[PDB]
Amino acid sequence: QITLKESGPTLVKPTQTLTLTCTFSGFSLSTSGVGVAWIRQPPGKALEWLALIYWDNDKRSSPSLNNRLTITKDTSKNQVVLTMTNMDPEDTATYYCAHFFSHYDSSNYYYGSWFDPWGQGTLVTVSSASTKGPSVFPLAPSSKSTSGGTAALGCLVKDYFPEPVTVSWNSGALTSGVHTFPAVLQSSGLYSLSSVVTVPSSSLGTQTYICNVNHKPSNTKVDKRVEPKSC
Amino acid sequence: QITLKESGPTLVKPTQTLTLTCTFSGFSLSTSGVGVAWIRQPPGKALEWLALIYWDNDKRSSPSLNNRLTITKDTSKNQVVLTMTNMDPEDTATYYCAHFFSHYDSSNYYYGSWFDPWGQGTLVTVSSASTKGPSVFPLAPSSKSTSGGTAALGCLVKDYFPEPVTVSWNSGALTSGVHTFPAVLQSSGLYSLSSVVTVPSSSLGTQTYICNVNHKPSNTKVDKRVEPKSC
Amino acid sequence: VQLVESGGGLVQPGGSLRLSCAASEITVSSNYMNWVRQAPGKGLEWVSVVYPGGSTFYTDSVKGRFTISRDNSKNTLYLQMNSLRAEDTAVYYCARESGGFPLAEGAFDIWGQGTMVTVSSASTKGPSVFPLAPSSKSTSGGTAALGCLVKDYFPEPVTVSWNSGALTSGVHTFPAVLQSSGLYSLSSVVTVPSSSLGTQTYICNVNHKPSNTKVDKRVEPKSC
Amino acid sequence: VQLVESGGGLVQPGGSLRLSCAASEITVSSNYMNWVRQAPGKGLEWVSVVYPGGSTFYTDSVKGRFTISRDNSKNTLYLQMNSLRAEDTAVYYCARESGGFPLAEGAFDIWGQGTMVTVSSASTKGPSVFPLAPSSKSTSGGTAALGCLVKDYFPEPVTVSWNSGALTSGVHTFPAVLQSSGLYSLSSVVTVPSSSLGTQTYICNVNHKPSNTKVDKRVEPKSC
Amino acid sequence: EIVLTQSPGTLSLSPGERATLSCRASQSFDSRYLGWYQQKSGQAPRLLIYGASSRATGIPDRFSGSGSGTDFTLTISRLEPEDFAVYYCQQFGDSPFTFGQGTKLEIKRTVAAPSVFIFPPSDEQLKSGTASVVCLLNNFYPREAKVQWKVDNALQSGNSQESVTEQDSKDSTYSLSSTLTLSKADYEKHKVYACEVTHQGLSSPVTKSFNRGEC
Amino acid sequence: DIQMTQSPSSLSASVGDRVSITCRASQSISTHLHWYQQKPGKAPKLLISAASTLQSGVPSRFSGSGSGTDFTLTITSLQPEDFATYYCQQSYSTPRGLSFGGGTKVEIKRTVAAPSVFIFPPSDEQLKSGTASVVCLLNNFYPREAKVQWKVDNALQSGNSQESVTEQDSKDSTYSLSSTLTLSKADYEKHKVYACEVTHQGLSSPVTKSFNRGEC
Amino acid sequence: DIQMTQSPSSLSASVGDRVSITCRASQSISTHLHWYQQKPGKAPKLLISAASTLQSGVPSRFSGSGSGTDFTLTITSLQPEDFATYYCQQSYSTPRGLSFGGGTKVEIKRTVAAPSVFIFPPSDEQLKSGTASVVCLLNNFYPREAKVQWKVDNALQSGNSQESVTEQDSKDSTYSLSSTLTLSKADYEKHKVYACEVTHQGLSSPVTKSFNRGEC
Amino acid sequence: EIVLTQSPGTLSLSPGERATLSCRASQSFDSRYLGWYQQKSGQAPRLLIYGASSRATGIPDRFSGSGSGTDFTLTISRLEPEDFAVYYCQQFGDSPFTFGQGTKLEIKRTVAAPSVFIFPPSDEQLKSGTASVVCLLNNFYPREAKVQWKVDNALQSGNSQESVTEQDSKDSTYSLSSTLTLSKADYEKHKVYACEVTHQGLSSPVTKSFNRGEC
Repeated sequence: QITLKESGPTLVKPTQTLTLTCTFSGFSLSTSGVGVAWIRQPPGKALEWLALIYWDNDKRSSPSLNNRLTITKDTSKNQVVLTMTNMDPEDTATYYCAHFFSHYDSSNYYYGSWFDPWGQGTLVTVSSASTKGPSVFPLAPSSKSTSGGTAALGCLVKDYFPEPVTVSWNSGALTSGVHTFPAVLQSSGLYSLSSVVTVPSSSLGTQTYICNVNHKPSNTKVDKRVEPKSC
Repeated sequence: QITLKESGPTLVKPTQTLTLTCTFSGFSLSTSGVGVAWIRQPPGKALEWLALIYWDNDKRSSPSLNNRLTITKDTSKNQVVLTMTNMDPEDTATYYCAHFFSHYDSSNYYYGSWFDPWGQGTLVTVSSASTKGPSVFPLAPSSKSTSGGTAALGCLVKDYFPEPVTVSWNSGALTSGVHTFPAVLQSSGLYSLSSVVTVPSSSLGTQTYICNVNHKPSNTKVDKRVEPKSC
Repeated sequence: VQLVESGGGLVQPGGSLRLSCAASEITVSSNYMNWVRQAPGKGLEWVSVVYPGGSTFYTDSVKGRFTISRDNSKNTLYLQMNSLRAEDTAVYYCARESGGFPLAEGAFDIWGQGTMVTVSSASTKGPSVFPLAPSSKSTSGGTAALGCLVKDYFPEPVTVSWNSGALTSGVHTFPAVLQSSGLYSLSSVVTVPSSSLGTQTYICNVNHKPSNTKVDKRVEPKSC
Repeated sequence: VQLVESGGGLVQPGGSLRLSCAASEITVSSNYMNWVRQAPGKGLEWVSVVYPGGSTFYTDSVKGRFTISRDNSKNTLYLQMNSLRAEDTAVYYCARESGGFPLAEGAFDIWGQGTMVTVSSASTKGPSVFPLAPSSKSTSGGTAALGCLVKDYFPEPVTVSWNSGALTSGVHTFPAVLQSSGLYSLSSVVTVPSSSLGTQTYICNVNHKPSNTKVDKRVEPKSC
Repeated sequence: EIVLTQSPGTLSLSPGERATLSCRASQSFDSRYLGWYQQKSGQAPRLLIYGASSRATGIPDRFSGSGSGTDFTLTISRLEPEDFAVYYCQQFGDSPFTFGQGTKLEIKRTVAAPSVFIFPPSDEQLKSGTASVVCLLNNFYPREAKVQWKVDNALQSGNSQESVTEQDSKDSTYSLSSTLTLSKADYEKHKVYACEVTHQGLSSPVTKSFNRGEC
Repeated sequence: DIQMTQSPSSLSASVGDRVSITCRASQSISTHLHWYQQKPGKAPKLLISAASTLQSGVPSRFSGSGSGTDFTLTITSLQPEDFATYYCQQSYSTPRGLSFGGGTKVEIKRTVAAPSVFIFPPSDEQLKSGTASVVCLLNNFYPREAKVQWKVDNALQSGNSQESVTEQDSKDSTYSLSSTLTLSKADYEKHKVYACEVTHQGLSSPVTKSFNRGEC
Repeated sequence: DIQMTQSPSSLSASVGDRVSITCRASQSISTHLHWYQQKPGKAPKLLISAASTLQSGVPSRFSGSGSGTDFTLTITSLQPEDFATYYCQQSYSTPRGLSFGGGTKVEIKRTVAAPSVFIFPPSDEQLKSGTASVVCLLNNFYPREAKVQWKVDNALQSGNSQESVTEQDSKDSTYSLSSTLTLSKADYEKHKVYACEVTHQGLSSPVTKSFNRGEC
Repeated sequence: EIVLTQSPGTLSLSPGERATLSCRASQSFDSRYLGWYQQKSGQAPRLLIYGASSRATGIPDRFSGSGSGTDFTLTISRLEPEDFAVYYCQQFGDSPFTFGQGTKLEIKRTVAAPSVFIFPPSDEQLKSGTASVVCLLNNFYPREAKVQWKVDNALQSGNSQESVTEQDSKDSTYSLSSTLTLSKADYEKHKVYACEVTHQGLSSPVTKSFNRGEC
């Protein structure tokens, strides 16, 4: 069993350079055929291989990104450092460091190779806007009497940066049907999501509705009251 | 310095044979490249090479005269003998024996060859008429008074054989202007010359005129008186 | 780059021949030079290679009786074939291996035009000329054909003309076939309308250059 | 003394040939026998000598590839030329050295008639015949010329006639010139009065024997 | 560059039945260069098969692979409730090494209609200078749905945002929220705000609206 | 001893369409394969190097792909001058093993057409020396595939026929064919009627063309 | 390597006069030189042996003299059948060095005469295959020396002309000459006017004969 | 046979000036085969130059030679009064070795007329049966002169003899004596005996006579 963990700056400013350090345990960059690879996954897109460094300090990079990607290794500290320069806003992704190995069997037959354990992954973003606390707007159940006891009520957390914001409904006493939709990049490189809960209209004015919304990079801890608004 | 002297019969009868002996001193017929040549000069004509004998008894003769010319050598006595047969009256000439040598210089380059010292020469004649004392006829100054003191008077020695006759005017006391013309072969193979002296008409009857004419082969010693003959 | 060939011809089996390849703009001694042969109607076959350092290699069929050499003085490549057999009748190409701007290693980028080598005891001789008249029919759709059969000759090529070149449309000469007796034959046919069968007298001319046969034979339908 | 030659012809470069010299009234083995060649248009060149005792000598150009021999049985002299090159095209003479009544030592006193040797890849073929008409003028002093140009043939000689020999006065054939393409050409012209240009039809006949070309072409002025 | 195309783009199969995935390569490489990886909801991808037929260590025998030339397939014989994820084919043939676009395995169920609800902005959001109204479509299957916004019954385009959530862990339905953002010059210049929804579970599209003034 | 095959043996294509030809090795040869193009009466020209690299001066419509045991040559817009024979050659085995492929022929595709079918007897002049040639001529038939059989009084004549076929013309892009039987004098003189049966794709049914020795 | 030269290269002489031809060696060769006479179309005949000895059967009008580096062949009464080519050959160097001289040609001398100068175009028949020959003909000119140049619209055409000259006739003892240019079709078709300029001793001024491609 | 022709036949040059002699050979031989010899009045010839350019031993530097092919020249730069003699060119090329005809170098002077004197025979010579009368021409230059004898003014030919002497040692003039020999049948059959003399120094020929009877 082997592990890999990535670390570095998760808030990288545009047209600047980032450095990511992957610390791995369970193996060392001295065994033949062992390498460390760096792969990235854009949000909502497929994976893309970035770089691969071998045990003998042989490095390979994607030809479309080899002009601005450097990869270095420290066997003593069991670390791999990926430096990437000249950032663009579309370079926001989640970066994994993964163990690369091959399987020969007693005759050097090469029964294939793989990317076995991947790191947990670091979500790195490229943008200019700095931190900003979310604005919470309560979203009111509509004016309906019963409708079969079916309703939804929520709160909208908009204009916040960076990811993520954690929303809890009634401090864990209301989790049935809490949809926290994935946040959407606004047109200004900013974040906005809705957190709603499905509740029956037969318990409108008797069951309390709160949303504790939390954002560590902005230290936003807002316990927003949601209540029924009539006409 | 080397010398060569010819000897033999200077009075050779027609259609007979003569033998001429050249005795040479200063060199011997043993050195390589040394030869003895025989050349002849007809009276009043150019030279004509007759024969050439080498140190190794190699002999060369004129092809037009090789049928009747023999050449022999005696190294012990340092003599060369030329025998010539079948004489004709036109063979009268003066015969020279000459030293023949070539000049090579340390590489056998042959910087030419030559006929170096020629003998004194023997005047050999071919004729039938025997010896005959000269007939002396005095030649009289013409009947002139002064003519600017210019006159000539002589004596004619005619019908003599063989060459030569020596004429002396007044025993050496009259040599100014004594012309002794070369003797001419008469039509009968005989000799005749005139000996004259140029004298002034102002000393006609006061200066004695004699011609002592001498001819050893005929032993003719005649002291002929020349005197003025008037009309 | 130019590679000019020379030395082809016809030989008796068990004979010998020498092929020459004069190169320009490249050096024969400084390149991998190959002889590659192709039989008439079949595919390419590698025959021999000579290295820049003078090492030589041959295919198995021509081991021993084929040798390859070079002349540096006038930049030529030579192939001496001895004990020639019938399987050696082919077109031989002088090719430069492992060249080209992208450096096609192991590939032939420059080729010569190739010389023709024939190995048969056919005893070179002349082709007989036979006329072929169509069916005795009036029009039958206005399609008749008349042909000149050229038979029993060696070697190729031969020239076949109709009316000494006055007719060139609709003439089909077929490639000569190697008879089991070692000779060659072909047929040269042409389609004309039947109405032109009479008014247009036709003559087939066969000029076989190596045997110096200049044969012109009349081509008219027959009476059955 | 007769020395009869044999063995000349045309050969491809790198070929071989054998020349024979049959003597009469003298013995080939008992004399100094020489082969002396003369290029067409150039001077004599000594090629080879064989001594009465069998010793042989050669000039520098033909060392190795030329050999000289004798056959005593029928009193012949032989010259075997191998690896023939283009510079060997010449007339070859069998000569007897150091003979003659005054004994001309070192000189050739008896000669053969010589054979012609040609060394070219000209690929023997036939001459094309082209007419040449004078300027379109009325009399211009009563001097016009018409010619037959004979082109692109090998080898020599060729026969050119006017009206199949009916015209022989005023005909000038020029010596053929070796084209840079290895072929031969010449022009045969003849001057006739202009008044006879019309009333006398002229035809130039070219008979090239080795290629068997018998070509008669009309010779008449043109319309400009 | 080698391009790997997966098929189908989306795939839904209730537990118990057979799952088939295909991966076609633009070029031809050895079959030992292609592997299959599985990535779950919000997880790092984990190796599933290497060499196109060699099962990774610890992976149950329910996963198999078969490859030939430029055609590779991943077969799942028994698929369990925990076996629904995204599957990537990737190659080590030529640099750069490329993954597939992926294939989302979906939990099948019977068709259900989405409840459509509307929530207006708060007074604070009438104070911020920008007002957003959110339209929610919940409890539907399959994922495919369409929503169109209408301001005074006038179609809207390019002025709204969408966000669909992942499959639930208990009911396998989907949920979606779409926001419409406007200013005051637009929010108080009209009366009617409507969503018309087109879903596979609905025979006809449903138009549902609200008016700011009446309430 | 690396056997190398090409598929298909010959394909017919139009102008401008994409065409792919495949080369298969008996065993994996990495990318040591090269594609050559040879026009009739000419020497081959190297098109593709290393199974993927375009050569300098070659039009970009030629492309090569594949590796291991399967390789492909693809042409995007088949120009009218791209009709030639294509060879795949491997440089993997050994310095004495540069074997070539069979070769793929590309020719123009057109509509089917029926040939004129003619029978030509052994003329008396050639018959006078005991050497008789009988000819079955097919004129202007497309495609190249055809079947010809020889008939003598319902008997089948086999084992001594010669086939001569012309390559596609530049005018009509059809084919021509001649089938010839050579027999000695009595190998024809005794028999009575001679026919040729022909079968072509453009013909619904095989056609028999018969002539009588006795009549003519 | 004994270079051997003859002076003059060719001389023209009358009948009956004395003629002397000189042979010069690069170095002294004693008297090892021989004089040969060769008529056109025949083999050489030995005239003089050892540079001074007349051969048996040779007429007494031939005489030889000289030695060392200079030798002379003298003919007293040059008969009409004495017109041939005379070679001097040395037998001094080595058994592999029997070099020959250049050769001296003796021909009849007559009065000067002006040639007819004609221009002959490339006829259409020969032009139809792209091979055009243009001819400048000089007829009945004496002496042999002449100059011919080719003109195209005042341009100078050089480097591709061929000269054919006839030897002296037995009737008029004059010469004939033909100068030929061979060009491919467009190497003549584009240009406009073609002329030939001739210069001879018997002519006071050079003569230009010009013809138009366009006119004829 | 090689024939050597000298030029000029006669040559006259007063001391101090340049002397040039030429020798042309019928055939061509090496230049080392030709030599020049000098022969004085009544002396054996002595070698002067050998090899056509190599001066003999003891010969002063005033003598030089230059030869080429069949043309040879002997040059005397300073010619002294003792340097007037006959000069022969000879060859050793081919047997027989041949000399030249010679060239007489003469002492030049101004032109002088010859005194013409006549001497009759003596009475002894009227007794011998043959009578000769001698006609003397003295003190003239150059050597060329002509004398014609006349018996009773009738020209004589073939019946007279001539003898010219050599150049004097002091006056460089010439002298000549011509005898006319007759018998008594001729000497007493006429009256007049005359010499008419034609000399370059005389503008007109001079006729001078004597009669036997008057004296």
